[PDB]
Amino acid sequence: MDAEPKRKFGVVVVGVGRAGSVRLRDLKDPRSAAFLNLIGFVSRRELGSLDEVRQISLEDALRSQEIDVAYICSESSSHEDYIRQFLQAGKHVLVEYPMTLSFAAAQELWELAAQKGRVLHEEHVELLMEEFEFLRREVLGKELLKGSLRFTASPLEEERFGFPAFSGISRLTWLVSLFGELSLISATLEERKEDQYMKMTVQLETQNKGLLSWIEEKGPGLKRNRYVNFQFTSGSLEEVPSVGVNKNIFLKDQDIFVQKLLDQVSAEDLAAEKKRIMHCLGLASDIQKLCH
Repeated sequence: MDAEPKRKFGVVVVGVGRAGSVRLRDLKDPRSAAFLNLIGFVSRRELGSLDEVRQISLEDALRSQEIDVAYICSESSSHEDYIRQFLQAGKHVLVEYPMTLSFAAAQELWELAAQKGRVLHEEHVELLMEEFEFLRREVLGKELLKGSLRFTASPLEEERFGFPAFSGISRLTWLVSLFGELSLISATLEERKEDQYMKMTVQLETQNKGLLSWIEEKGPGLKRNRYVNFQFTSGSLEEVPSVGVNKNIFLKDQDIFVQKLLDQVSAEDLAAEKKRIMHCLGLASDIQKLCH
């Protein structure tokens, strides 16, 4: 520490699986290096030294005053605990969705963040996807009669990554962002343990009663895929441009987090995002209750 004003925010990355490794790689990007600098990283594995910084203990990350920001990239089941501890320690926090696997817990963290005067940011890169922007432009001025969004992928351990409504909350986020706040009508969950198969089907309604079906399907034989079928009073939409993953999509999310750090996001925008985030976590929580 030194009292001469500094140019950047010091960052600690907590958990270094695919997401944490991408955040570390992204910290090496030039323009992102104008505002941030990696201080250390925390991991359940013995990595020791990455990008020239030493691995540090959680205790050490929490106590260090050189660290202004924590990127929580651990398994989802630990997100809540890590966010709580870092906000308690006075760090701004960026966390990959879902921020928690509990609505009431998320409420507590938002309150803690406000009390500590820290930024709490839940990353949702799905809203930065090129095909999502396409969809947003296409549904504009149209009225949804009925639609479905299905995502198929491989099995996911619920103990570590959450119940499917939480682990797949990015698909629900798409629907809410595209069509507004949704009414939960019903939910069912089919599971065939012998086949490692799971299918969650959720019926939702837009405010004007357009029907939406959200399906999360997981099985060892499923190709990772998204299926969109939106029927409007004026035409239908079943194809979205075929786009590959964008290596810089997390940097786009980081740009938003940095604007929040610099106090460059309006109170209006901050409130609308939190309201959407909490609406989705509340739906996921209730969906889980309905699936029993």
